[PDB]
Amino acid sequence: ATIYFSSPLMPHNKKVQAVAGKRSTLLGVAQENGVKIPFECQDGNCGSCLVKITHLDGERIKGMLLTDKERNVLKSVGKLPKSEEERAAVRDLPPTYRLACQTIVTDEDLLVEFTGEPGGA
Amino acid sequence: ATIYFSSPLMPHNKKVQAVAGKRSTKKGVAQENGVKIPFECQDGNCGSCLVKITHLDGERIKGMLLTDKERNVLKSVGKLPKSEEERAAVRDLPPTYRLACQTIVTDEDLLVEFTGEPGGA
Amino acid sequence: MRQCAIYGKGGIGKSTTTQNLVAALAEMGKKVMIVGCDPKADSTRLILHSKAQNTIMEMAAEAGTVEDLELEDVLKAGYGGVKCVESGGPEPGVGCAGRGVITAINFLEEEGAYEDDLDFVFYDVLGDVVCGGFAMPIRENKAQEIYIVCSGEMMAMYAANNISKGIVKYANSGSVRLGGLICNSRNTDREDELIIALANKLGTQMIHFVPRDNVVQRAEIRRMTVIEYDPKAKQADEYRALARKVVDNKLLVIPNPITMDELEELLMEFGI
Amino acid sequence: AMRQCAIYGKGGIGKSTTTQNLVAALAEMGKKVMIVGCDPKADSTRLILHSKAQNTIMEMAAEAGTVEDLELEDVLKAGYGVKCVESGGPEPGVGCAGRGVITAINFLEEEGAYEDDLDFVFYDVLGDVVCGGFAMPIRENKAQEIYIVCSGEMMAMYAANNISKGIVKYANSGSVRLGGLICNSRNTDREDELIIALANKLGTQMIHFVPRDNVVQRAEIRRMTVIEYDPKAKQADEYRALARKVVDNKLLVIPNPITMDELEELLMEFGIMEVEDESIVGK
Amino acid sequence: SQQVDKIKASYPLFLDQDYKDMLAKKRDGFEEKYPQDKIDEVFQWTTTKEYQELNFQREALTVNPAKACQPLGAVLCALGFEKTMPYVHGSQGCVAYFRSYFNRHFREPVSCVSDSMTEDAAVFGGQQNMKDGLQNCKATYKPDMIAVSTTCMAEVIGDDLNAFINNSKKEGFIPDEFPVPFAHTPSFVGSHVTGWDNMFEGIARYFTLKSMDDKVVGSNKKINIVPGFETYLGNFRVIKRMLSEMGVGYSLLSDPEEVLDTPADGQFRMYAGGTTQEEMKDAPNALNTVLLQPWHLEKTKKFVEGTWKHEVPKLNIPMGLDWTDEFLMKVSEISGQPIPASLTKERGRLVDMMTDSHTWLHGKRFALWGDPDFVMGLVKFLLELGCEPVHILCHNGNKRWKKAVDAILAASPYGKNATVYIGKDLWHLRSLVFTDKPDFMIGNSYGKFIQRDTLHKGKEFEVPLIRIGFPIFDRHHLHRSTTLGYEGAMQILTTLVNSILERLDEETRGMQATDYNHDLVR
Amino acid sequence: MSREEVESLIQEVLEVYPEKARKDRNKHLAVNDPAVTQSKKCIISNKKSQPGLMTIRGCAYAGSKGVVWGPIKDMIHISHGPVGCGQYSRAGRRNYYIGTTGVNAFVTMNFTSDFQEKDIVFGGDKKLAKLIDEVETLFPLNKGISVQSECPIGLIGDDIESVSKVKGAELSKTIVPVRCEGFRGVSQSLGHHIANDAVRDWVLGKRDEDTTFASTPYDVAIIGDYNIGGDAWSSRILLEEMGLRCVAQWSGDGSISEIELTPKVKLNLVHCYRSMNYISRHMEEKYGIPWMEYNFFGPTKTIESLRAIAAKFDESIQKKCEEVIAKYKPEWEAVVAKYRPRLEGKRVMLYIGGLRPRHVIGAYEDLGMEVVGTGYEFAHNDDYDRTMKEMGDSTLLYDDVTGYEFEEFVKRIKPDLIGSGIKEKFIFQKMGIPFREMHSWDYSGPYHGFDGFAIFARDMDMTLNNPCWKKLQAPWE
Ligand SMILES: Nc1ncnc2c1ncn2[C@@H]1O[C@H](COP(=O)(O)OP(=O)(O)O)[C@@H](O)[C@H]1O
Ligand SMILES: Nc1ncnc2c1ncn2[C@@H]1O[C@H](COP(=O)(O)OP(=O)(O)O)[C@@H](O)[C@H]1O
Ligand code: ICS
Ligand code: CLF
Ligand code: SF4
Ligand code: SF4
Ligand code: FES
Ligand code: FES
Ligand SMILES: [Fe+3]
Ligand SMILES: [Mg+2]
Ligand SMILES: [Mg+2]
Repeated sequence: ATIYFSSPLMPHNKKVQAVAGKRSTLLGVAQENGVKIPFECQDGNCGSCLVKITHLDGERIKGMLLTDKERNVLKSVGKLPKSEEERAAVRDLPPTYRLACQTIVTDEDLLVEFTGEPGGA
Repeated sequence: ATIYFSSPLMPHNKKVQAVAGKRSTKKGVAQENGVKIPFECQDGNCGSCLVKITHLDGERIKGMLLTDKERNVLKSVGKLPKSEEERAAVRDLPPTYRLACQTIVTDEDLLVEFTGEPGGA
Repeated sequence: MRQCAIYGKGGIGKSTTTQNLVAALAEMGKKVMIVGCDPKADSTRLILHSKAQNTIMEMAAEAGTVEDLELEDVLKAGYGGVKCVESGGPEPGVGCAGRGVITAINFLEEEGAYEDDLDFVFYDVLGDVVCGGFAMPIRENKAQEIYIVCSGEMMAMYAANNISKGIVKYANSGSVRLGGLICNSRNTDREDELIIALANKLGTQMIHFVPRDNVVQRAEIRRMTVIEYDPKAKQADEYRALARKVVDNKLLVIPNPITMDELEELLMEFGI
Repeated sequence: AMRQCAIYGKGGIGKSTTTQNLVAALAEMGKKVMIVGCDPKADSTRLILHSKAQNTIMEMAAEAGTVEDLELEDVLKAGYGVKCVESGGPEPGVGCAGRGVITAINFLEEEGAYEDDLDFVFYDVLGDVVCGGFAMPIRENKAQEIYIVCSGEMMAMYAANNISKGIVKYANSGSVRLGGLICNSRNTDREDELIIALANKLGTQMIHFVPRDNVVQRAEIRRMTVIEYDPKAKQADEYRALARKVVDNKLLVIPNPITMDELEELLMEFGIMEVEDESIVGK
Repeated sequence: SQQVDKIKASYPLFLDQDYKDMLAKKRDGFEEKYPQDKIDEVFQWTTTKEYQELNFQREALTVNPAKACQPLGAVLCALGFEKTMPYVHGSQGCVAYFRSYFNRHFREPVSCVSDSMTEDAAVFGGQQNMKDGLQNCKATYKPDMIAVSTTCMAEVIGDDLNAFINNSKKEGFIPDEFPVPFAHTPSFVGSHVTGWDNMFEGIARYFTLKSMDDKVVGSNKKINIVPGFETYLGNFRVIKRMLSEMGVGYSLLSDPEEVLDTPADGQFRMYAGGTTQEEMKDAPNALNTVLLQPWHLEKTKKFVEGTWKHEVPKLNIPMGLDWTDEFLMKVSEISGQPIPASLTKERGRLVDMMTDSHTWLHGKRFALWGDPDFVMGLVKFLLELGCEPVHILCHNGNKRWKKAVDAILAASPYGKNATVYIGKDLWHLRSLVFTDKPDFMIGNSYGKFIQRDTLHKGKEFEVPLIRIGFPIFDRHHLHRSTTLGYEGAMQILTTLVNSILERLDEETRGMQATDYNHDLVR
Repeated sequence: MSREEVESLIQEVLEVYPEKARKDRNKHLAVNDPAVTQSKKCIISNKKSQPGLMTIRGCAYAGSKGVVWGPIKDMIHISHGPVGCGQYSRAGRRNYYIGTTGVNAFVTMNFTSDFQEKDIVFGGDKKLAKLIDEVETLFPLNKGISVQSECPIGLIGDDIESVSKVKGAELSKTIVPVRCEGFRGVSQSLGHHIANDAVRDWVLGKRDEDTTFASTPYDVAIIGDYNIGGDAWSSRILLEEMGLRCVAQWSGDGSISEIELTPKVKLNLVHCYRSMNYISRHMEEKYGIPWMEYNFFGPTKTIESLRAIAAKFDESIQKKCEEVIAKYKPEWEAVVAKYRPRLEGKRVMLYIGGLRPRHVIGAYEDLGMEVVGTGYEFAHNDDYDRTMKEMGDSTLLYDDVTGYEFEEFVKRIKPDLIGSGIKEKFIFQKMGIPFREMHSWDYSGPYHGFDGFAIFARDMDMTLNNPCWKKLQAPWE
């Protein structure tokens, strides 16, 4: 899996290789590579690790499970439209915005954008 | 070279493999793979093929030549800021917005975004 | 220096009204510059006495690029000392039709053609669509005052509503305001009160009413503006009243859009 | 050689004035100090540069296009011999109000301003709320010693309790500790004792008591610090006294935040709040 | 450390002890250089017969080649016409290399221009470059004529010069009557001598063809001379002298000797002499046309024979004794003028020199490389001296040329050892001089590295280089010499015999070891 | 001085040009104002050359193959394409190396693909793969291969990256593809950038997981010195005498091992800013290695550079720095006492591309000579920011000067000496003006350091004061 990290705080976009499906999440890959996504909780409720994820290989999008905890936090931050909620519930397709501490790496190419601000502006 | 095409008109982002440095430009790569970037001239003077380029491997950014023809067209559609014009003149680094019919593929990973509209909105 | 823009649907007298407007303004001794932002290049013919002023876009392509272009070859003075600029568009189907406005307005700032103690700058802008370089004066805060030239017709009133929607979108990011509704007559009954009804719906006062006659067409064969053709004419003073009402307009109001049925009810209740 | 410092507190209690005067006092001892304004108000370098207002990082980044092209020399202004920077903030309503702090500290580290050519580095951080940007210096281990300006006000102590909650939250992954508590005179009779008790409840010390002096306004109109305006004044002596005990500070403790009820009972103890009863509720 | 009275350049300054210690530290500490025993073992392996068999099995890789590209020859041809600019359509990097190459050999200014094609020309063609370049060059340097050649970049993208030049005149960039001859000179076909042939044919076709019906053969009573790619200034002067001694009217076409030998008198003459356009227009009126170097003038021969209706004689290069005789007799028959006593005396002095030095020249083995016509004339002269060519190399030779050289070697007992190689580079020749050691090499200055290699193996394996050909970079003013005619043969003979005598003196200079043969009289 | 007639001079020269050429060439000529810090408002650089005006610029292939990659001695450099490009550039630039040519060093050799018409039409990559196998067979002691692509490679369409990856892994050896086609870029300047990127993307990060190199706190790497006439060897001895040990030389006498050991260095010493600022900026970003520009041209700039370098270390280095300054002090003072009286007050106009024009001004001033003219073929606007303070007031500045312009400027200023390249040498010698080759040092040198200042002073004296310059006019003329 190839992950491209992008942020205005970063002078250059960073390209990393990651093992898919690890118990350690996207937060693991970011922390091992010095990508400074703000992590401010250990229970997955603060929403400060909000990132925008783009599947660069659109043919290779993997079905996943959006847990009830991540879904509720995305609503509390506001980064979950009603159509994306229905898409996840019916088609098991990931939404545009994810929580990095709760995101499992899949076998594809990803673009991860964050602003350095916690979820909720 | 790996190129990821992205557009609201495209249902999925398309990933292609391209040969760097070909005389046929990114316009060539797009047309072989059926990517519908609007091409409405053969002299490179319209702005119809305007695209946004993101260098995903920020370390592997290649120095290039911003041709005076492309520079003037990018200014005629209001897509070349003064800071990026100075960066191209002094550091030979590509600007964010490019003309696909005038863009030479380099040996890196690129994300190419277009709206389906000609340059100049 | 006050920067103004004349918007409106194609074919309602947008050009001739603007030409006679600044013909009267220069009679007061003011220094006014005209910038033609219409892909049709007849926006300055009646103040220069020419077949077709060479557009900036045509000159750049012929002479290499816009860098090689000289200010003298694009800025021509006419009657009353008015500074005349014409920016054409590209050929149909070749890119955005509005790239000419972006190239010309940027070119004029780079050469510093504005700072020369100019009083009024007028942009004659296509108003059929509000997009690309045609919306550029509103987008980039180029023209602070905007006047819409409209008539008692659905398309003319629909165009006026669309430009007002554009003003609202960019109101927060710059001082671009709706100034008034210039109304020209196609000789239809109850047109003065109809457009006034539209104006007070917006909350912006109408500037003046311009009736139709044949005096402007006799001037058109001459290629000379009505004011300079015969200053004693009925309409010759009527543009004087329209020019005087423009220089002394102190109220600018943000517009509020009007829906389709609301505009349809306005047109229907007038018996049309 | 560098002692990274931050000053927190509620808006409008005198963080900038006290910080600038203490920093100006430090320069007298030969100390090289740098002031980083982490407040969207962006007036924490006014009395050092004698200027209208320092141009913020957000202003030059927007006027130049990006933060990459920003010269360090344009960003860093030297007045009174002490370097000054302002983070600024985004437009009110969009983004995070603390975004300027995140951008400024990131740019300063990349450009080399934070390198150890300075004895002290100070952050004037707004503390009316503890969120991203304003809590970023605590989270990212960028300010080891925190000093809280607090008055004898219910809101001022509430903010002081909130900032201490932020410090303990990150006390196990970094060396961010609570240096002390600064009391600024709100012209309240029991307030000097009130903050002494608050520091004891929090487990920290009252580093000083600053009295409300009208000579500060006379220096503020001049866009100047109190110590340079009137070195022989006693207000400059208190600021000097605060400066020495800041350097001589060694009690950097992890605080023990108190609850809302314990804050209220502490207010009623010193007579600012009256003694409430449960049988006088319905009338 | 420097002494102000004896200042040392790089040699031998870096032979000082401190520099020697510094260089020893550099390589031992960080270079990770192979052990010197390993380096010597690999070097010896490169001098063996098993390496040569591996060396000669090469297809894709060429090492140390002995040829340039076509537009270099086109510039040299264009420089031989009066007040003419060489113009190379393509990237500017070629012209900078062409000028530097000729500057180092002739030690003279070389004027050439480019239209500086770049990525936009790569995408959209180079028509605009031609229009602006033609106008810019005419206005600035004021040539009477502009000759246009092509870079490999313009050949790949299919830029056609005829349309571009025609569109330049009809749009007012240059006057319609201004002469702009052109030629297509792809660098991936042939070599620099081919580019000379292409440019000359294009200039000739540009003037004579539309006027062909009016022209008659022999009216002007002169003989056309086409020298070809010639880098010896004395070769131009000797042809003029021999023909003017015979009283023969002649027209040298593309003679650049004037512009390449301008005097230094406080003024820089950018143009000097050259053939006038008049002599090119009157060329088909000549009795006949003579090609001095036929083996790279083949395309010109077709145009002169087909269009001008001249019966071009079958002559070899006027090199040596026999071929200079044939050249003079053929010219005498064509022009009807007898060979005077001055040329008879000169020929007899060359024969006198040949018998004086034949003892030292007999049986010497020579390895030589160069352009086809130059190499063949050199081999023929070596046979007439009793010398033995052993390795004959021509990187730009073909099968027809190689067959003609073999027939020349067959007709002499001194060509038994000789073998002819076509398409081989100087790395092939380095193997040849190791496994089959000759006495001397004859070639350009690129052979100085082969002599360095052979000396490393040992003093008794060293093959000294004799500098005849193009380009010569490490010697001064050798471009002023002659290789054609009797005069050129005298100069070559003097160089050959005195190089043998110089080498023999060096080997017998050791006191009490070999100096018993250090003879005063040789 | 006299900026008014220089401005008049610039106008008269430009009257021959068409309007298009005259408008552009005016932006590239300027009168020096030392008070200006932003040259963008006085001169314009890094633009395309006007067609057909006899520019002196080269191509991107010259800037990459001939400048950056060529000096690397244990690597084999392939000129991919037709035969012309590698032949004209073979051994034409003097970079001094210690090796056995053809065995473990390959600097003066020309390896090429020799493209023919069939390679232009049918692919070209199969020949490249076959060529790499033959290089391994006949040159087994080589430590890497670089493919320097010429113009046709990008025009016909060829994938030299895949061949480098496939053959590199197969033979377990580094193959570096360089897309340095001549039509890319406007001069040699982009060749440096392309070559630097290839070093960064294929060579520099090789020894990242390795930690078996023993590094001291005094590790320095030379960057941007190509050992022209042994220039880098003269510079290295002064740094070594100062206590510092230099792991890498970029790229004169350079080896593939030194380049890979560079990220294990504490200080990057950059001599040529133009050609190697790209890689030094990358190394500061990735490995946190600081870098600075130094100057070893003449004693005044050498002492200033030596002290600045020592200021980045402890006080043992600064004491050692004072020793080498005192040791060499009588040497260059004896040189000045011998040669300055002969050279005092004479005017020199210099035209060299990138670093040398601004760099040599101090050494000329150390001998009492004044630089009337400074020009660059391919400098950027940051290089012109660095030279306006070094140049005197009201002195001529030119950028990408044409052959016509330089001749006109010289015959009006009438300098006593001109320093330029080979393409200009013989023009001005016919005009009676002494000329020194400032690229190749006229096959002399070195000029760096204290050892090179003696040679530099002797060279300028030998040419300017030569008896031949008094005999240009015949006595009967
Ligand atoms: N005040 C007027 N009275 C009568 N006819 C007019 C008047 N103004 C314009 N017209 C006519 O209406 C047409 C409008 O075209 P014109 O104003 O030239 O361009 P535009 O399409 O920009 O308005 C003209 O042909 C003109 O003859
Ligand atoms: N030591 C002091 N004595 C008297 N007034 C003070 C003192 N310090 C600050 N003030 C007043 O308090 C007001 C707000 O202080 P300021 O430093 O702006 O608050 P903030 O902490 O929000 O920066 C100022 O107008 C100033 O005049
Ligand atoms: S690399 Fe450059 S043109 Fe910096 S391409 Fe050129 S051996 Fe010059 S002024 Mo020849 S930027 Fe080196 C140079 Fe200077 S070849 Fe040498 S002398 S210091
Ligand atoms: S700009 Fe540069 S030097 Fe020029 S070609 Fe291009 S890479 Fe090369 Fe070599 S082969 Fe001959 S000289 Fe050229 S024309 Fe074809
Ligand atoms: S924005 Fe408007 S003018 Fe531009 S292309 Fe679209 S419709 Fe045409
Ligand atoms: S984190 Fe705090 S400062 Fe940032 S947007 Fe949210 S409330 Fe505002
Ligand atoms: S770190 Fe708090 S929700 Fe992810
Ligand atoms: S298609 Fe017109 S500029 Fe690209
Ligand atoms: Fe000469
Ligand atoms: Mg009109
Ligand atoms: Mg404040």
